[PDB]
Amino acid sequence: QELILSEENKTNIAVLNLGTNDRRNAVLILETALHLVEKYLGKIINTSYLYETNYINELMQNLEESKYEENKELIDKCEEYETFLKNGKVDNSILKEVNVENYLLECNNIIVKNDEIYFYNLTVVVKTFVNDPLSMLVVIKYIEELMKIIDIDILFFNDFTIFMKNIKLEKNMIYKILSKYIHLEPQEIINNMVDNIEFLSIPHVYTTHRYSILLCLNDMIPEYKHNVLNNTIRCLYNKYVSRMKEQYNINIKENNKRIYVLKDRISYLKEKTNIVGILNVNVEPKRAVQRMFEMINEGASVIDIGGEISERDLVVPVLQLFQKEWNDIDAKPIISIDTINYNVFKECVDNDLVDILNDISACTNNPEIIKLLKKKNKFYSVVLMHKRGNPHTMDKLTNYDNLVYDIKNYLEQRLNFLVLNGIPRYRILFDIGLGFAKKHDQSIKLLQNIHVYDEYPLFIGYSRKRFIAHCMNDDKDQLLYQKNICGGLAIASYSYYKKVDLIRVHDVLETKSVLDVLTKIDQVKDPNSSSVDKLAAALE
Amino acid sequence: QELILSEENKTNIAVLNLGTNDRRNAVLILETALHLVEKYLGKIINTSYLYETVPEYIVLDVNYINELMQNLEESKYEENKELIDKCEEYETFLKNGKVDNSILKEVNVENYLLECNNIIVKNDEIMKNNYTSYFYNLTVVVKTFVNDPLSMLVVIKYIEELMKRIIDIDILFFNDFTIFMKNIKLEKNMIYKILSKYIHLEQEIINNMVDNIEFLSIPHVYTTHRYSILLCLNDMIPEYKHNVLNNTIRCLYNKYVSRMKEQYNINIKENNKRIYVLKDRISYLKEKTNIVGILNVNVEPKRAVQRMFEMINEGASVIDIGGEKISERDLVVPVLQLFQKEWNDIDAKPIISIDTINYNVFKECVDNDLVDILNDISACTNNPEIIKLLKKKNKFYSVVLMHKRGNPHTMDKLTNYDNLVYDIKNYLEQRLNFLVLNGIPRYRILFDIGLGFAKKHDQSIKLLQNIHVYDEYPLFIGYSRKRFIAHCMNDDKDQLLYQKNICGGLAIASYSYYKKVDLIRVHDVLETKSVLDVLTKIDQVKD
Ligand SMILES: Nc1ncnc2c1ncn2[C@@H]1O[C@H](COP(=O)(O)OP(=O)(O)OP(=O)(O)O)[C@@H](O)[C@H]1O
Ligand SMILES: Nc1nc2c(c(=O)[nH]1)N=C(CNc1ccc(S(=O)(=O)Nc3nccs3)cc1)CN2
Ligand SMILES: Nc1nc2c(c(=O)[nH]1)N=C(CNc1ccc(S(=O)(=O)Nc3nccs3)cc1)CN2
Ligand SMILES: Nc1nc2c(c(=O)[nH]1)N=C(CO)CN2
Ligand SMILES: [Ca+2]
Ligand SMILES: [Ca+2]
Ligand SMILES: [Mg+2]
Ligand SMILES: [Mg+2]
Ligand SMILES: [Mg+2]
Repeated sequence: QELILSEENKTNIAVLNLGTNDRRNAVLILETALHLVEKYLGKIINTSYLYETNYINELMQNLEESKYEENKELIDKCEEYETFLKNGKVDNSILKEVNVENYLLECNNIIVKNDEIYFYNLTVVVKTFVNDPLSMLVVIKYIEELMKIIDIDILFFNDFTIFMKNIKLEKNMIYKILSKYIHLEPQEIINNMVDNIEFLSIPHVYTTHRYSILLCLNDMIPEYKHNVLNNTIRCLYNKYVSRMKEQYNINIKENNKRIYVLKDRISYLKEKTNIVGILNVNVEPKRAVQRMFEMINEGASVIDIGGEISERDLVVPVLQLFQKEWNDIDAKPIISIDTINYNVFKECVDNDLVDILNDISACTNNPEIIKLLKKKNKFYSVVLMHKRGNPHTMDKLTNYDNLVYDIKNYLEQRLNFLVLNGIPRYRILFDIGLGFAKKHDQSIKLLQNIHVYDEYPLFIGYSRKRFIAHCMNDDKDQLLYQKNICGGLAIASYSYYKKVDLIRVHDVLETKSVLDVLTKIDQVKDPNSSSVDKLAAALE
Repeated sequence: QELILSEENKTNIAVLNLGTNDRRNAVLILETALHLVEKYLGKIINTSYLYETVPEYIVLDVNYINELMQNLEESKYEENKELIDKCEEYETFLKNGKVDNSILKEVNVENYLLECNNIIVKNDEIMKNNYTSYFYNLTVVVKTFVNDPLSMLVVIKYIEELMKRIIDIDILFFNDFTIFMKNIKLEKNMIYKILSKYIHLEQEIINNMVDNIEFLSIPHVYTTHRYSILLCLNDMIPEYKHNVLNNTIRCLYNKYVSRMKEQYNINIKENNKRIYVLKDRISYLKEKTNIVGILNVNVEPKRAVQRMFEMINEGASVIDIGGEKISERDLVVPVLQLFQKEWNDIDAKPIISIDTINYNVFKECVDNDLVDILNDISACTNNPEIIKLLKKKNKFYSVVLMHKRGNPHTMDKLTNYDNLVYDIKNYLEQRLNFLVLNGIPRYRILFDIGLGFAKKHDQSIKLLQNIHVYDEYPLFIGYSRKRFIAHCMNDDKDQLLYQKNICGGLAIASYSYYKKVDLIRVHDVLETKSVLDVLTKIDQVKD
């Protein structure tokens, strides 16, 4: 009706899905999608992990402004989103609702019609100023077209149960949904659009049949229960998992891999133990850029730069000299800054000197540091670490109700907040903070129970810490320097077998040597040749 | 007249069970039993592992030893230390082949079963009518010159009396015989006559034995009923089938393990532990990765003994000494002789292993009490006479058996294997079989795959990937500083390949820890120790 161009200010919960098939640019593709789902729709307030199941560089400088103000203001809750998960009282739908049974038979048909005839998933939740799914779909297919590669779909829209059959509308009607939401200053797009929306389906039809979706939704909205679906998202997912194992004898989680992004590239969760080189500037900036290189060639994937004589005077020129002498000359080290200072990180990010924030307070010193993790086109990854106190009070701040789980819950909550504020889940790393307000037997216990982080990207730092020495039994300070490095290599081995994603180390060459040998031992050609060869010997 | 004393010189196969409760003295007690077996009864041609075993009373639910050794009477039968490579009588025993009739009356199966089953319930009642301490069990096969089971039991009881519970020795089988003799009364001068047939006798030991031999069962009443018995026999004679038994030993042992899981949710394995012996004491198989510190001696003895002490303090449990212009003997013996003196100027003592294939060198070390273990890289194929030096009258010595092909010059060429992992394992098994046939206790034998010895780098890698193949065996490996380590790395030259090899070795130390390798042989004792300490701490979940 005319109710579509209703000017009354409204807010809706817009759960989406963002697809691609290109492996090499899935990050550069889907983050570009998000920036425009953030520009032209509302606010991203949830993301799932990324899963496996040059034109764009120029476009971003010339974009059509939105008729809505962009808000980098941090929030700590969302009332509308909280209403959505519970499915309480919200406004009546703009477009006509088919009932529970009417939707079910219409769902079965569109499946069977297409049944007769790697995928890179990432779901979102958008706090949206859009009025209705079809108004959103018009903006979506317009976004799709400006990206020239991508399939953005609507998965829910509040608790709405809408199926709309035949849809075609005029070349000015489409423009009169684009005028409502976007400044328009070119027309080739509308031509492809007109019949590229044939239908509307809320919820999406594939939702409970495709695995790539029930896996993304399990991350974001596990307890959510639509009137359409037979159970909660968790329970439909956990049935699909045991169903594939029982019926077809397939571990489905084996081919559908969780991804985390450090900088530019895909990274498969639990599939590598990256070395992170410690560069501690505490002074001659020549010697330090020399050391960065020494560490790259020794095998470090990441360099963790930290100066905590001003902090920015210790870190920024050292990073500046690095960036000059690098271009002096796909092997480029990822750079993380060990700072809690907003001004230092801002300067580093605005001069493109860093890729990761390593925040040892888990962004609780200055929550506003979260803002800086996203420019107009770039996102940045973050290490969130657990601690209590400072270096002077730490050692005494040691009582926990439940050590392992309090720290885990702490970090999960911290993530939840970053996520609510549109930091993409797959860019958040967990760090238990070994030796930071932990006794030695407590640091060990955290390692004992490291499996607790099997679903998450894990960054840890054991190197040279006092707890290593506590493990050892019985020139005085020189022997203990040797034992500390060697004791560290034990923890690298442990980390390797526990599939820890990143380890933060001083002794890069030694750790690389250890990881190389362990990797070789695991590099088995024929996975069932041990039993084959066993059987051959028994038949003499 | 007794045809039990008949002068007809016979060769019988006997299977014995040995038991003690003394944890600390288990090795000394059981090996003393082994000597007296070897001395008074025949030739030891098989042994099981040593086991720490849970007591099975209910089925269906100090210094004098050494002084005794100085004061033994001569056997009337000779000791022959010559190497054997086969034994016919034993092959006949295992097959159940044609053997002379029993001098003692045999019962049939149904009678045996009735009588054996009877004895069990009686004993079962007396025990429920009634005790914590573990048993230390071992089985042995003796090619015996004793005429019959009853005469054998008489001699066994003499052995048990000489030793002065401390020791129990049972006969499990004697040839293919089935025997159940109730109410045995042997006259005290019959006992004397039997003992005097086999031993040059030189007081109320004989009087004590009169009421000690109450009955005779062959097979032993508890053969099928005690886990600890079947556990030991599974090691020696897994496919043996006595007429009175439902199946082979392996099947019987296996059924028992499975029945314990189904009918009881017991893992019968967890509390019945396999033991190996490096020198003196019990080690539990797979419970500790021991460090073996390398000393290459190849005008140096003082600096070498210094290094010995550096290694002990750095945490080595074992020192492996090797000297392979100047002779091997001259390199190693002074160093060992000096170590022994310095140590005597002061159970914190390291075990001493000598890396040698030379009879002459080993003979001198053993004579002068300088070593505990033979590390033989040829797996005693170079001079099998060296096996004779592993047994004294009272001492047994442990031995590392290593796989190699050729010599250091032809070695890197002899590299073709049909089934690498299993060829090597079978080779080591056969070498163990020969030593075991020749009287070396199974629990003193250590397996070593010989990394880098006639293996291309990938082959040394494949061997480590497949180390699980030795989960049943005492395992010794030496990876330290070998070329195959560097073959793993993705990229001064003098002190950088050096660093990487040391650092790569520590990765294998880690892998070895998780694979529960029993002994690792390393150059870098302190570095290796720090790894193992840390990995041990992470594992200590204890409260
Ligand atoms: N094959 C056999 N081996 C040893 N003893 C036997 C055998 N058959 C019968 N016996 C009798 O059983 C008696 C058991 O005495 P002994 O103290 O040696 O063992 P036990 O502890 O009583 O029981 P077990 O024979 O179950 O170990 C022996 O003195 C002997 O007379
Ligand atoms: N993400 C991340 N970033 C880090 C980390 C870390 O673990 N994770 N650790 C340090 C180093 N901090 C540290 C150093 C020594 C000890 S300690 O074990 O030696 N104990 C001390 N207690 C008091 C003062 S130092 C503890 C922590 C610096 N930055
Ligand atoms: N039980 C036992 N005893 C041993 C062992 C062993 O593995 N097990 N190894 C050596 C040392 N021999 C050896 C050394 C090096 C290589 S190598 O292939 O790696 N070559 C080189 N090593 C260093 C420089 S070049 C091979 C064998 C001596 N004694
Ligand atoms: N495990 C084990 N248990 C026993 C043994 C023995 O040798 N081993 N001997 C017994 C009576 O001689 C009673 N119980
Ligand atoms: Ca927005
Ligand atoms: Ca003999
Ligand atoms: Mg679509
Ligand atoms: Mg017994
Ligand atoms: Mg007995």
